[PDB]
Amino acid sequence: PNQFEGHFMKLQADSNYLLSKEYEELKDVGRNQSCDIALLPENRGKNRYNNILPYDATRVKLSNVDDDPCSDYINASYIPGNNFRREYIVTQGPLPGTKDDFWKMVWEQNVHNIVMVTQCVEKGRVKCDHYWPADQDSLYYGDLILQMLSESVLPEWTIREFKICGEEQLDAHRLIRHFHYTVWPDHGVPETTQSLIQFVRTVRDYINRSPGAGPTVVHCSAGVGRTGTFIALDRILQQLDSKDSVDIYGAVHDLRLHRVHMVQTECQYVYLHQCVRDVLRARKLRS
Ligand SMILES: Cn1cc(-c2onc(C(=O)O)c2CO)c2ccccc21
Repeated sequence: PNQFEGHFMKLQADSNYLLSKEYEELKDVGRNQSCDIALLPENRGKNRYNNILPYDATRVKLSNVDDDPCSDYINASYIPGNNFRREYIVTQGPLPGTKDDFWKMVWEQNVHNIVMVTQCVEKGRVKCDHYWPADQDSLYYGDLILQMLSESVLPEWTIREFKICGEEQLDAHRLIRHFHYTVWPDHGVPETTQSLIQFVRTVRDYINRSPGAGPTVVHCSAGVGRTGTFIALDRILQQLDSKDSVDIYGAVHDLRLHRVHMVQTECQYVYLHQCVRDVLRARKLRS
């Protein structure tokens, strides 16, 4: 905290010289791991980006469907957090042909919270399929029934609540909360730190009310840059509140070990430091 201020100032000195060096030191982390399963021909249509594939060692697996050996594949990865080896699932923005798989994963992994930090279309480019219902009428995604119960649209984010259940056991329904941050440009950062800090705190306070829940799903278009920055910020805000020492480098390092390119740009890495500095200054103001 008080140490982070001096540490950040050290990194920013000489036009971010040491910050850049530190970020460049991470470029190769985790990238010698294989992605052979994602490269199977029958999974080719299931990847939004050729260059963004999950590692075999950390990918999320769907239950196998008979007569299809590749029915277990989804472009998604487990990510550790501050308290669980599988605290998050990161994935790509679903395609029309994979959104049934996305909801199957949500159901099978006991997911109660989904975080989306991309718009479906940005600057005229499709980034994600509108994979949730457009109204309150329920519809099936594969063998799963989904129904949107509420939708609150604010200028910076939208929060929705879905009801999910299997067709065989309608009484075993589950509530899912969906947190959609809508003002985060691809490959960039939000216009203020305060905005994403408030969003992250909003999500975390909801996550903490679901202690028995499976991983929290976080996704953007690729499930890399904006997704990685959200998770890193979530982790370090928790560390700061728990009075522990913030470790931004370590959080991003750990992310990279589990999925390629997490926190995609140096500017996103800088933004993470600025968030911590801004929190400390708002708190040090009282002292
Ligand atoms: C093609 N491609 C797309 C991405 C990428 O990373 N994060 C995001 C996001 O959605 O925030 C995206 C989506 O553009 C990417 C990263 C490294 C190398 C290649 C890449």
